[PDB]
Amino acid sequence: SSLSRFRGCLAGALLGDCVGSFYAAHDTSVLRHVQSLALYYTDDTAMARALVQSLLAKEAFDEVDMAHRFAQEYKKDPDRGYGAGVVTVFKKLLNPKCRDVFEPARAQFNGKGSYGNGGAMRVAGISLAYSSVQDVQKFARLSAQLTHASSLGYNGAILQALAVHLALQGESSSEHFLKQLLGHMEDLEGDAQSVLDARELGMEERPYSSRLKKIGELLDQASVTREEVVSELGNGIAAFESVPTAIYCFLRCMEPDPEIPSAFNSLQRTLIYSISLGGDTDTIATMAGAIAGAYYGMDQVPESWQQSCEGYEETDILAQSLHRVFQ
Amino acid sequence: PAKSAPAP
Ligand SMILES: *[C@H]1O[C@H](COP(=O)(O)OP(=O)(O)OC[C@H]2O[C@@H](n3cnc4c(N)ncnc43)[C@H](O)[C@@H]2O)[C@@H](O)[C@H]1O
Ligand SMILES: [Mg+2]
Ligand SMILES: [Mg+2]
Repeated sequence: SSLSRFRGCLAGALLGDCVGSFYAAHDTSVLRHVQSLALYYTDDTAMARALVQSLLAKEAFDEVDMAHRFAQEYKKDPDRGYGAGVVTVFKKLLNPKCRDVFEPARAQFNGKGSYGNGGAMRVAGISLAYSSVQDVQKFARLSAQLTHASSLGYNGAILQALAVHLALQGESSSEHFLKQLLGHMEDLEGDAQSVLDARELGMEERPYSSRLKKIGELLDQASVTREEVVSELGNGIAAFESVPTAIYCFLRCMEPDPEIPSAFNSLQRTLIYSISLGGDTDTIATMAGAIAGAYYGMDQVPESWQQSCEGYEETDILAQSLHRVFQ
Repeated sequence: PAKSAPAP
């Protein structure tokens, strides 16, 4: 609702991308270099920017406008760190051929679609534009399907958009937050498309719902190692091995951590802990940051961290514009 | 791969 939550959401995502990418590129050292504080953003922010700029330009989801903005952003800087798969979608959208803008995503991976976390890494803007939980699901799905036609991909984008949507409503028990997400994901993973996509990849049925139940079990435990978190939830490029991990980091870091100095606020702790899991740290931290930012607001975004991030001024402009146009 | 990061 508040401008502070909109600004905190997009700043938190930007910090996750910039700080997470810094760690993914360079092998107590983490805590030292964050206190030290330009950090460049990656494809996570480039695509989040294009998604938000599309929503502002059309004052609504427009699949053609958003597809064009994704393709143009890619053409302008193809080296930001895109998944090797998704670049095929941008190259199709850039060529002059007459097509349905959703067709390149559908053709990915022998027509099964991408289950990568790229649909989820950029989706937070949907939950700033659309207040209704039905619209959040509908437009998180459609925005994701421009690149990610697999339900294993777009259900991760829906889960991340729902987590941001819930975080914007403010103070919640971890139990209430998790139950709400589990209710939606058990519904979505029971859909024929979700069942079919899971089985055609030789996967467990209901990967999101299973990981959300494991999050509840992990949060109930007195202590859990990073190895156990990564073993159970993942830290990878697949949406189902990163989106629940981001949500775990958000829920876990509502409590202080004996291993993270008490000088760090809850938002900073969430980002530090998510990066400590390793793997696809840019994308896990951008998603944990979006949720934490929406929840804690701009008061917990440290100015020294925000001002170290490439494009933080434009991110703040876009948060304020979303608030004006849609709120 | 474990992650995606821009090239060195
Ligand atoms: C850097 O990379 C991650 C993920 O970004 P994206 O989700 O945009 O990229 P992709 O669509 O290329 O997906 C990531 C990789 O996941 C594997 N994949 C996805 N879907 C499938 C299917 N159906 N079958 C087999 N393998 C699949 C591929 O390896 C694919 O390239 C993010 O952190 C960026 O910053
Ligand atoms: Mg990236
Ligand atoms: Mg990455």
